[PDB]
Amino acid sequence: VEVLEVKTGVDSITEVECFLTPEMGDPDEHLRGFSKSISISDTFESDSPNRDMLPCYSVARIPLPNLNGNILMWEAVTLKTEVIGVTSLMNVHSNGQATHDNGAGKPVQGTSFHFFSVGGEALELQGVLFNYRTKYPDGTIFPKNATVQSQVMNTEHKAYLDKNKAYPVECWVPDPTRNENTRYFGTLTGGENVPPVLHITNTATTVLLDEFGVGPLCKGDNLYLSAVDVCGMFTNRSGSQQWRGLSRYFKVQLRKRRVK
Amino acid sequence: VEVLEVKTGVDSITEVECFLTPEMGDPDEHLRGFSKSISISDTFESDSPNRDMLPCYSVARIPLPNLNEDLNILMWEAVTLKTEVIGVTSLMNVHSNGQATHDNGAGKPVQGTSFHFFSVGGEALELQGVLFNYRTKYPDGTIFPKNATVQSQVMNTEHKAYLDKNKAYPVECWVPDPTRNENTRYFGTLTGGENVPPVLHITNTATTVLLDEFGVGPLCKGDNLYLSAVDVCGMFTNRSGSQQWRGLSRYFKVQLRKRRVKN
Amino acid sequence: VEVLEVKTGDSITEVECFLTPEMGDPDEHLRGFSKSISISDTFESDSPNRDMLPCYSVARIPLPNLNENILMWEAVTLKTEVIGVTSLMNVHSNGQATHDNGAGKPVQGTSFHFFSVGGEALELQGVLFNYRTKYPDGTIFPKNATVQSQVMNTEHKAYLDKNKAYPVECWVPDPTRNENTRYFGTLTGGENVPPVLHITNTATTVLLDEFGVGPLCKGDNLYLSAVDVCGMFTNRSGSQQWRGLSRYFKVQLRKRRVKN
Amino acid sequence: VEVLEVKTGDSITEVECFLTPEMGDPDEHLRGFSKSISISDTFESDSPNRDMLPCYSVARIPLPNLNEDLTCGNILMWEAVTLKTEVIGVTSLMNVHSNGQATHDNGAGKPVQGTSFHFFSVGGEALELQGVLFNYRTKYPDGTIFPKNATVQSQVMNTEHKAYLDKNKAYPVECWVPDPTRNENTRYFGTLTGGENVPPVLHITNTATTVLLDEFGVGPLCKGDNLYLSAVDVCGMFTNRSGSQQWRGLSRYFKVQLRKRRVKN
Amino acid sequence: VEVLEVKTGDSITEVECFLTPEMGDPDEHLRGFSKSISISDTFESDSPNRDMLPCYSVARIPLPNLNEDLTCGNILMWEAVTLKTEVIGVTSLMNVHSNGQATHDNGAGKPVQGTSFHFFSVGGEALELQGVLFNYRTKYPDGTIFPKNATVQSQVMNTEHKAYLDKNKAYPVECWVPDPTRNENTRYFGTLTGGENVPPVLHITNTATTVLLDEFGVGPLCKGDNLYLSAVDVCGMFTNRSGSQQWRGLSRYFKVQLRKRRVKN
Ligand SMILES: CC(=O)N[C@H]1[C@H]([C@H](O)[C@H](O)CO)O[C@@](OC[C@H]2O[C@@H](O[C@H]3[C@H](O)[C@@H](O)[C@H](O)O[C@@H]3CO)[C@H](O)[C@@H](O)[C@H]2O)(C(=O)O)C[C@@H]1O
Repeated sequence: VEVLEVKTGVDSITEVECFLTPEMGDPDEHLRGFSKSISISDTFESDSPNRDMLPCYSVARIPLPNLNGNILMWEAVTLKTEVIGVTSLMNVHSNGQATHDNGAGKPVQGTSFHFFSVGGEALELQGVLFNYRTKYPDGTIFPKNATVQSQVMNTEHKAYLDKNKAYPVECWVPDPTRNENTRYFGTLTGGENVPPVLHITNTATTVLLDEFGVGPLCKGDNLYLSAVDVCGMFTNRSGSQQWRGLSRYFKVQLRKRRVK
Repeated sequence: VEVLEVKTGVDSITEVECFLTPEMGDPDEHLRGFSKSISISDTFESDSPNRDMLPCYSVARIPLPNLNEDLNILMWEAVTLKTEVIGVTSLMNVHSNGQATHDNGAGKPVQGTSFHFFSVGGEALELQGVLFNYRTKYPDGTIFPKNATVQSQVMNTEHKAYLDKNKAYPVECWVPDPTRNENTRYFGTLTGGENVPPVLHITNTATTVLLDEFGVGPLCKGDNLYLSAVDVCGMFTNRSGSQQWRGLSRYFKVQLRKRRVKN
Repeated sequence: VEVLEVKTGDSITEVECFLTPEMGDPDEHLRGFSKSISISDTFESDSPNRDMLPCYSVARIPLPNLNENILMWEAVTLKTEVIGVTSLMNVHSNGQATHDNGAGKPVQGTSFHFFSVGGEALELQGVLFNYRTKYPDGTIFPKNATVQSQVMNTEHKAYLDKNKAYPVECWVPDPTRNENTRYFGTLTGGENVPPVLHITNTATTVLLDEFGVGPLCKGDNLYLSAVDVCGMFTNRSGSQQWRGLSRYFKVQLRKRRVKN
Repeated sequence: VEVLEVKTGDSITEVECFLTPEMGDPDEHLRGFSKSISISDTFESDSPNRDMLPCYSVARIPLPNLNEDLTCGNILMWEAVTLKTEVIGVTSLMNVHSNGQATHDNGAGKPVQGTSFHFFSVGGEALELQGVLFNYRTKYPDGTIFPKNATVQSQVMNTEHKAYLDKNKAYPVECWVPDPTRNENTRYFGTLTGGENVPPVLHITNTATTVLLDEFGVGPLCKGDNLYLSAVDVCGMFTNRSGSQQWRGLSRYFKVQLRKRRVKN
Repeated sequence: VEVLEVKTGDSITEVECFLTPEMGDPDEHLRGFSKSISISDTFESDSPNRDMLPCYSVARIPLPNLNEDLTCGNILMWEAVTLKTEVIGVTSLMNVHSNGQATHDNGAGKPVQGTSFHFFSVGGEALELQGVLFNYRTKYPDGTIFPKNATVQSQVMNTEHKAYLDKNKAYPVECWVPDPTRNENTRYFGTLTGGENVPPVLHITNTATTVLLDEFGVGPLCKGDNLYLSAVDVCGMFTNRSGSQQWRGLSRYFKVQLRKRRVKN
């Protein structure tokens, strides 16, 4: 692609606004936004996580207004994003485990992963396994032909984030060797007791242009939005723990760009 | 609206200065600024929090000087905010029926989950409902997401409301709706965890500019300014181990100017 | 006051001093410490002893007399820092061992670090943790307290006009006043909070407002106020005392012409 | 070398690669982990096994060959100008469901946490190392390259301990640091976060660039058309059901942009 | 007294060196460590041994001699303009195998953690000190230089306690701080991080420069062509298997660029 001039005028811009729901595992009809209770296999060899226990990446493919070698493409220029429902984590009165005698429920805390991406094509994934002997369950899409090298880097594990409730968070990351046409941002905050720190504002914009002033270019007039918002773990009265996730809002401003 | 020029001169500017009190539940005549002690339900199905156990959003509707005889009109535009949590040093009272942190020690200070939030708008803050637990029974006297479903635990677009009443909208059920709020500027931080330390900064030297990327602030419909806040600072643990939310008031000073619009 | 031009040339002066902390000083050996904390069994019986209450520090500094349409001293810049930060490395003076054979628990827990520069007394607003607290003789505290005093009672207005008198826990700078003062403070709460104290002679704070005007010194007096509660010292017994440190101030002033 | 003008026009190249971590790999299933940590019975008997010691990672990357023809008083060198880098596989640390120790009764497994070292360098020659020992009486194992003729001074600064990071799986992290008195032709960056419970904080983005130019606008100059990349990404320790702890490391991605620079040699 | 123009051309020099820590060095094997910490039986009987007290480090570095010929109303002085600095040997704190106290049953040794003081200064004369005592009744030991004629006022501010950092291994860290009322000809920077579980956070890079010029564009001016470097790098405490705890320190690297400045008497 040779990138030429931006189109100007009233009809040269469009905006996408939507929310991606989290896919934490949803172990029953009452537990949307939660995983199944976490269990611990006795050995790496016996690690066989239940589908319902594995958070997955969220993805939405958004069709844009139809535009057309010498063509126009939608270019993603800005992003506003927000985690939706941060105050829900103040419910410390619902089937929780008291922190001490007579105390309030222990709040959602521990390992979090907050991730979002905007691209002109599916997010490209690289597989990395904590334990190459993990048996990923039917219904998930996971690194195939895993070897002990999969624990650090096995270049065979390439995928596209092209399906919902399918790609487990723990075995996939954005592939830094690809994703030229995507902007991605993520933070893993580890530890058993790390407190969530969640900021909300409608005053913050991320610019998606690269160092050449070029944003993601939407192939086939499709925009790809991806997210993960594992906020931590909910501890119930028994001490068992479940991942808890929240939805993510996206607002993307796009402009027409001529390319060859 | 088409937004046109700012009016200048002595008469073109006004200021709002006020404080919003916290609405933490106020369980008796001695406990203004505190919630009821927290109780925990023994199942998701049995969650039934009492009204005095639920912190609520604070809101004030501030009438501004009348601009038009009949509403090509003038509107008050909010341009700058100075804000501060009032009484941060009260959290140094570690001698008042607190739980000793160890044998012969001082009282445990207020700590744990906090929510610090403020907004300035030309209309009521627009809320989206999100529920930790869709089967929670919210109490009479509160305004809460209705017709809740399991989808209410992640995103149910039915739960739309206006922050239009004080001591009514529970903090835990509602957030600013990011799909709306074009005419409001909002800012909030949830710091979770039972041990997190409050970090509270005070200064009279800090200003927030409320102008958007087009140089336009909140425009006050009907000449009303809307101020909203939550300042849940954490939990107070008393000698028994019982925990209560503790809140503090928030100071607002907003500078406004007259702006011509075509509406 | 119409504020007119700055004088140039005899037109500048500097104030440099240390403000000592007022932590309660419970005996002849314990300057910089409070009495050990004791806890009431009810809110209604909260009756803290004077030597258990840290107070605001204040100094009124007479400047060179002006005007034998007048000149006023304008405060323009501040250098400040906490003096004696390294004294908190004394972990051998009859403290509580962190574990068997261990060093003494260092000073830690709730801190309040606060400083102000003004051309008049710092203006205060009272806020009470517990409106039924009985404040002791020889302190100046919110009077006619009601339950509304726990969140905001506008009757509680005062001037920081006396050293060792205004308890820290029942007063804050009044944000509705203090037009002629610049103040800065941080409360860090929690029994395990680590002190984080920075020292440098390279950092300057500008005291000019949005209009280029610093505090103007009424009657040619500069007002410096401070609190530096660093945390609590834990004795071998488990008893805890507030520990405070002195604050250095260097203020540069210039002569400014004003009308009345 | 006096640095002259940048060549313009085939005047720019890119290196993209990843460096695997070298944590000790104690068996055929534990690539990316160390052996479980054992504690010596006395300070003077410290004697860590090779598979218990994380080492520095290094790769030397050949660049397009310059100066094929005889030149007179001048050569071209590849100059490293920008870096994008990140840790690969940060989400793997969300596996709290295998062989772990419950945080509390009925809880999930304790995640990887505790001491971390995150380090990367880009240079026109091998990273220069200085040795500093926690304990000068530590017996370092066969197959490692460690500070030799150690004395009690080695615990603070013994200027004899000079080395080049010129071998993978060999230089123990705990023995060596970048030599701040050398490394003129390298840019290095590292953070040690100590403590038994410290939580990993790992950021990923493809939007962040580090500029490698010094205060004169000159990046690392690649001697012999070779680029040296070095890394350590000890993320923390994994705790087994038994309580035994193993270091866990992750791979590092590098993308380096280079331009041809004329120099008077 | 009057600072005039910078000399150009011969006109620039660099100082590069390390300052070793002075943590107390309680025996021939324990350079960089203090004596294990003991606690007094009463507040009034506090009496720390010399080898239990970290001290300030100082080096005076001779610069190229200036003003070899008679001058008239003016001299040249070396002016310190920039500083690169870093802690040397940060990775040594990853030794969790050397007879430390296990974090839990079968776990690795507790890393160095707890209270830290990281301090450095560059000046054209000795660092000026002010004494502040935690406890004015502490008995400071023979071989140290400590605030004398201590009173209860010494616990917050006794202006009698003025000193110069003019001797290595002598001025205990806990007794002394930079005097903010003096030090016009020094630039100093320090952070105290207090608490028994405080994790070390130590960054290393050769890409960060501190500018030493004041608001008038003048750096420290070196009296008698001597540059004073001072440091403290108490990284935390090491916990032995027994539970006993020792301060652990590390060396600090300094690189200072200086230029010749003309000054009028
Ligand atoms: C820093 C400090 O001084 N620490 C001491 C502490 C404080 O002085 C107070 O808590 C301040 O309010 O006092 C500690 O002992 C409290 C008891 O003191 C007993 O008196 C003793 C005294 O401790 C000794 O210094 C003296 O040799 O003998 C006195 C008479 O026996 C009181 O009788 C008893 O009621 C308590 O007040 C404390 O642990 O709180 C000791 C600290 O070292």
